[PDB]
Amino acid sequence: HWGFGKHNGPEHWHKDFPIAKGERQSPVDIDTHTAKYDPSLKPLSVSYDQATSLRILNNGHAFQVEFDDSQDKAVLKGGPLDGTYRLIQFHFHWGSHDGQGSEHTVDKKKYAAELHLVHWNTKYGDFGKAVQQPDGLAVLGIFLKVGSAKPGLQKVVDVLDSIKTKGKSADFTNFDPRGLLPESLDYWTYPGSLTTPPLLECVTWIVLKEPISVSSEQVSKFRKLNFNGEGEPEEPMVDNWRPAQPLKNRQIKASFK
Ligand SMILES: [Cl-]
Ligand SMILES: [Zn+2]
Repeated sequence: HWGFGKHNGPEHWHKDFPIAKGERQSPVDIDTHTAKYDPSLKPLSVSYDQATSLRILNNGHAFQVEFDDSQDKAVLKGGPLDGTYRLIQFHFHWGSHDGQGSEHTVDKKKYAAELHLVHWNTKYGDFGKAVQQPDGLAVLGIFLKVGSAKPGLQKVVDVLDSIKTKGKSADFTNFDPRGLLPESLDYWTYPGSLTTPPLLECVTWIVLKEPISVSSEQVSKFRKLNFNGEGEPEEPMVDNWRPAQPLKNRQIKASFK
């Protein structure tokens, strides 16, 4: 029942998901002057060489690329994390125009879109068990801003026409998510939550300081997706981002100065 409409959007989610008003909700605004640089925080370790993509799906609020998470070398570790996290999927959030769309903000600045690479902690055996624990998931977030085209994104954007409506899926093998990473792995990190229902507080967030550049045409293809199923009345898929939530009693740390 939840969505991004006026009557079922993020302001309403707390009615079915009371955790929406909890102590560790995401996304948040990152205040770059108050983020505390921790020089002990280690480098991220992103090993995607063996990442095995499967399919891409329009799920009615976004599109999602799924991975074979039995590949045990397809791993996020290091940085702020204990143990190993397996890549399961990635997806984006975007706006009705270039001037908004990201979920995290930086000094209140909104980016055109935000990529989320979602990984689960192998110590919990599978994703469903993981989301019930405070250290169950690690999500790597990457801002997109408009400029030069990102070559590694092109296979994703070109396939969207074939999954315009809810439920539509397409084989999506041999996609390398390394083509979506910026040069720098400098990041901010904090404990938070899923940003769609069920909004479980099970995520170590790792948000990269450096945005990737994508072309105007590239992000505009995102907005040609539709929330609706085929036959139903066209509802373009835009503004599928949850806004900043109260920081409450948490500290955002930075891996850099
Ligand atoms: Cl394009
Ligand atoms: Zn997300």
